[PDB]
Amino acid sequence: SIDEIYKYDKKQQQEILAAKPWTKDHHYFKYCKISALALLKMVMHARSGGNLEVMGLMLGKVDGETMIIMDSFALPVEGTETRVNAQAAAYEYMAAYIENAKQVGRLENAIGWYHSHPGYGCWLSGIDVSTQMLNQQFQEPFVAVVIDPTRTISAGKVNLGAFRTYPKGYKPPDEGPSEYQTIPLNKIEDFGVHCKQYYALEVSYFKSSLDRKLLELLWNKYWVNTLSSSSLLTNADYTTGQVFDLSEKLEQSEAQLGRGSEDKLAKATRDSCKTTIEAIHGLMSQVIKDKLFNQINI
Amino acid sequence: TGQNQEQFLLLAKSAKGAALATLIHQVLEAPGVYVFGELLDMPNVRELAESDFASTFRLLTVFAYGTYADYLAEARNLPPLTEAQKNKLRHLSVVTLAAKVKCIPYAVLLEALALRNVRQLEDLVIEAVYADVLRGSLDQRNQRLEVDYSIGRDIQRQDLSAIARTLQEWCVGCEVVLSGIEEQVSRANQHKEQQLGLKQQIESEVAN
Amino acid sequence: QLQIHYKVCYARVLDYRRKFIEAAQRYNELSYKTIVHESERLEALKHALHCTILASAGQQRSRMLATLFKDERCQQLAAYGILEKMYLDRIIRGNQLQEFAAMLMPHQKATTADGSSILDRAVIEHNLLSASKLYNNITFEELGALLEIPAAKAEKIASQMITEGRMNGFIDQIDGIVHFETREALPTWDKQIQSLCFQVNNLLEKISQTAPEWTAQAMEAQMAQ
Amino acid sequence: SVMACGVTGSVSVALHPLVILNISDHWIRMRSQEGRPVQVIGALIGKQEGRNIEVMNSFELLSHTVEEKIIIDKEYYYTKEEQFKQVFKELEFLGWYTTGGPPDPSDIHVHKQVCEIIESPLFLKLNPMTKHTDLPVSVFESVIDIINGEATMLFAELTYTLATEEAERIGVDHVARMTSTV
Ligand SMILES: [Zn+2]
Repeated sequence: SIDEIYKYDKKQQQEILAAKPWTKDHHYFKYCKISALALLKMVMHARSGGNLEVMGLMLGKVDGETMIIMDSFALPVEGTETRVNAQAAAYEYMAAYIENAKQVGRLENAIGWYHSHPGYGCWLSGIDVSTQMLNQQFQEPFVAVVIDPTRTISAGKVNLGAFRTYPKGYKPPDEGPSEYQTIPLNKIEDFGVHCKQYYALEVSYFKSSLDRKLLELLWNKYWVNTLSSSSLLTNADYTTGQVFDLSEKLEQSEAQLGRGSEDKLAKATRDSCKTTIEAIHGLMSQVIKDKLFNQINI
Repeated sequence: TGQNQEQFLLLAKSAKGAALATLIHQVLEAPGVYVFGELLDMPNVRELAESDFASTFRLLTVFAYGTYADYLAEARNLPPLTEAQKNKLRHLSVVTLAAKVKCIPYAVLLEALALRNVRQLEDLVIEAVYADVLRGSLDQRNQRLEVDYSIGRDIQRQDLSAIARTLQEWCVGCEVVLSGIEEQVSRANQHKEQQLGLKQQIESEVAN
Repeated sequence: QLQIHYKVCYARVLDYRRKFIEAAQRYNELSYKTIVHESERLEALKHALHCTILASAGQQRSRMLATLFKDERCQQLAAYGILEKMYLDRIIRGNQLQEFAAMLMPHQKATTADGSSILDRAVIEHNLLSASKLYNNITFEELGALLEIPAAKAEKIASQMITEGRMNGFIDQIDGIVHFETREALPTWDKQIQSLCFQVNNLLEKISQTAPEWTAQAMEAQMAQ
Repeated sequence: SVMACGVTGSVSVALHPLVILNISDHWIRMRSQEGRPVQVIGALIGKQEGRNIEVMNSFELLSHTVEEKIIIDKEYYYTKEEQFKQVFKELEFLGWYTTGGPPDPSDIHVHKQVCEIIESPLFLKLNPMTKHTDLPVSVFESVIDIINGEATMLFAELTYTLATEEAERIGVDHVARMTSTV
């Protein structure tokens, strides 16, 4: 049953919140299921912030080791990424929003917070870790979602991560693959300092039976938009910003070879590869358009 | 056109020789009516061909297939037209030019529409865009008309095949692009796996 | 009836006070009153339309132009031409303005400085902006000729509108040409591709609507391949 | 079939697919709660650039039924407006949506209530029980006409296009797909 997940069982949620199985295991929550609606709304909000960080709250529920995000909404706050618990400034607004949402049949409560990292990847900074640690101390069960709208566009793939922090003093176990992301030099220090203080959840998405139907019928006309994307100039300034960074990274990797951190050149090579590969994919779409609409004649 | 099609077809099925001959002068001197395909294919108007009102049928043939220069070449035979009808036929000639090429120089337009100064031509192109016949923009400095969209006028039962001749030329085009991707994607895997395999050989020599 | 006679008088007072958008709204509301005779409802609508045309350019005026353009009864008015043309951003000719100006009361022909009326200047500015949608660039001589004003005035007003941020463009004084915001290059190519594929979708929908039999018959052939 | 059925109006509506998903989710959630299909109602927000309207987001509206007529809670709307203006400062109320077949007298009654809030609101209707192969979304404007001396409101349908936002396209595509760099 595709729509079974949309059923809200209040007593079952109260029972889970009274049981608190997450207190028995700091790796209890392993999966993050996000509705297509919440994904779209968070990505749309994230893009609307442009190069500035925005944030919001996520409404949802828990089911075993899985955290479920049903909806989201933006918070009118300043200092996302600079202020610890910046969300706190919107407390009043959050209370009213939810109250008004309950009046129209939104039954799910706060399950987490989302914020954007435009052009610098999905991870938790020091400020983010303090914020999420506060949230897990006083508002548990809570999850932190991070989205990079800029990299979503440049890579043609959704750039989203879901994270949970470890309590102060607690050490993670042996296994940590850590899927690699290019982090700019102005953020890499803080990234490295806090990268072992949290873990990443396995993210998956879902939609309803009606969403399924409507998206197939939308596609019957929305295909036109895929052959008219123009991705190379929409967010050009990003690739030029990344090249700048890449240049300074290469300066540091040259300084490493000078006389005498673990092989900076290989990292820089993977960064230059990623940026170039994205650029060539852009050109691939442009050439495809040229082959389909220009090389036809009378 | 759309409303005028039904509105004048209703009158076309209930009209005779002279009334149809004057109705031709009424449909050509009416704003919005730039296609005469349904009206020219009527048996009632077919009777007028090779009859007492033959020049009017020839005039309808010029308005549905020919250009303003074709009218000027046969103006002695064709019935006289007012400024509104001459304009309309000029609009349709610009549509034929726009059907040929996207960027039309002013010289070709001035010669084809038989105009003397630039503003007359510019005002006619404005009248075209305002009557939803053409879409585009005018470039003064390079003396060129940039056409964004032009409507369909000629029906052409015999030359219909040409449309398909281009449609197939597009289809084949797609069929190349599609296959191209299918191949390139395959290659992108063909490399990857190979490289992985090669790496797994290098990594097997670490034990020795 | 007496209450309606006041409402009419109140609208007329606003009209005479040059509170044209407010007058237009009051006149427009009067035109909806079924207790008023049809002929007088249309007189009210005509007054609303004239006041809206004469009103100061902006959001309230543009919203009223939209309201009036959606009202089918406006097609019974001599000024419908003018309404339609500005609502649709068309160039208004001197001749068409001559007739409209003759439709107005003396008080409605108010003049700001050297004899020039608010309407005269509004129409020039409307026409400049409308011309900016037809051309990528144009000479002042030609622009003046199209707008029925001297070339120096076309340059001066274009220059003012550009400086004031009401039109996007730039002026070349040596070559005597104004350049309008082109928005061409690759984004135009993408938009033309959209137009072509939208034309494709409209054509398929019309094939399925007019003849669904062959549409299904040829639809099965795609699955057969 | 009481509606306008004549001349076109603004004819420039760009719809974002987020709005379609909002309305689908609203209908699915109310249907899940009641165990039967429920007519849902809400607000459409976005931008208006001249005659171009861009429908970018939406939110659920509160209503009650007095006898058999649907009444929109206006206090709720103004409260919600005070709340969305804090995070979508550049966006404006453009109209309303509901679910069902072709427009009916109830839609006109509600549309008049929305007309008390904004001057020329759009009306969007989504049919979640469609039998047909085309996207079951329609958009309408209201026209005020005189038929046999009675000044009455009617709907005129507008054509619409889908939005061209790159991030939204990728998101929608990713959702629709739901599974080497090249
Ligand atoms: Zn952050």
